[PDB]
Amino acid sequence: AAAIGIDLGTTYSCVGVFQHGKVEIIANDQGNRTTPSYVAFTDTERLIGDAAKNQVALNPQNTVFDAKRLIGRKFGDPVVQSDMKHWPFQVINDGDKPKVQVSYKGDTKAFYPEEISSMVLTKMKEIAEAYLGYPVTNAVITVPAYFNDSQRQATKDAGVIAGLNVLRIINEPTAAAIAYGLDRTERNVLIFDLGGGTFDVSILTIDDGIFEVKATAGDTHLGGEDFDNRLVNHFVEEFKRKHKKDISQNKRAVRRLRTACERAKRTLSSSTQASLEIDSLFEGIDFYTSITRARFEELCSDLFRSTLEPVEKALRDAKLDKAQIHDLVLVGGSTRIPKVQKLLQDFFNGRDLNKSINPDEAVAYGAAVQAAILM
Ligand SMILES: Nc1ncnc2c1ncn2[C@@H]1O[C@H](COP(=O)(O)OP(=O)(O)O)[C@@H](O)[C@H]1O
Ligand SMILES: [Ca+2]
Ligand SMILES: [Ca+2]
Repeated sequence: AAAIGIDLGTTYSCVGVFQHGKVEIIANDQGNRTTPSYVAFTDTERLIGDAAKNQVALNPQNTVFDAKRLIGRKFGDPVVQSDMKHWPFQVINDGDKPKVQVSYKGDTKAFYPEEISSMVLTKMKEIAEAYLGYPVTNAVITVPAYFNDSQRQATKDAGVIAGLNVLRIINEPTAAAIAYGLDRTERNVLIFDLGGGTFDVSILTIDDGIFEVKATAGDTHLGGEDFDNRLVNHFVEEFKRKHKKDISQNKRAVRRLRTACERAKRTLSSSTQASLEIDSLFEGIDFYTSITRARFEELCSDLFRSTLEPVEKALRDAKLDKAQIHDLVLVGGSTRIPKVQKLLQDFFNGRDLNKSINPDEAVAYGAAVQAAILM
């Protein structure tokens, strides 16, 4: 029986299996090679992944996400108290431990972060089992390099609740390096990891297969969703101009526009323009418009440039110059943005980016390789 590698990401998760010298990144029931880190509770069902995220506009109070921001933290942790303002779902205190409180089948229920994450891991486990055709019992799960003992244990506990023997908890940047075979080489590797909600820069030194985390930098609240937000605000103003109506206080309309903006953003990574066509956005008014890559880049120019500041800090903390970095590794779904690739490459004076592996799959890819080694 094959062991699996799971990237348990802030906003998306990804599962891979290493068989016959190569990694299969496993598509879910909807054909998606990543799955939202989302759990929704309704009057009749518990939804996980695509089904959960797809009804977020309908059911905001009972659609749980960002469990990774809570996992292994105390309720009184300043990060928890600060983050609670970003969430439409209720977080309560159960003996200095945070629980997400929701309505499920007409009853008030509360879940520990590792319980929510266990449901995401169960989905990823089931996705792998559908592909392999037998039950999976062994997994490597990845965490950020800066995760403490509490956050690592809570992540492992999520795995155990999901019915997995957790072979090892390994660092996300290390998994990304393993995906590119950089573990087999001192080599200095910079991991540039821009996801949906978080930006992580890591400098690893690899010496005879041994990894040392020399520096970690970034922004725990900078991600692709910030770029979506810049598009949302742009189109809210456009709708005001054309229809003399403010949609900003209609939560459903804003969430539906946000979904359309995220889809348009993805198109702008491969095309120089994208069409944004929403039926009945507000008071039965259809919103059919477009966005150029250039305008998108203008709207996010400051946010894109800000990604180089943690790169500068990481190099300074690692006591390394640009030329002393041997390999640049692009990971996280947001690194598909051409302007982000340009900024990093230009900063490193034309150096190649390791980007041949789907950036939102590289961490799961490496986890799958390491899972097979440990088996
Ligand atoms: N082609 C693309 N162009 C731009 N952004 C993309 C593209 N594909 C995915 N993304 C973005 O990647 C982010 C998710 O990154 P991922 O690493 O999968 O998740 P996580 O947030 O869990 O780290 C989202 O903001 C999504 O919009
Ligand atoms: Ca943000
Ligand atoms: Ca990611």
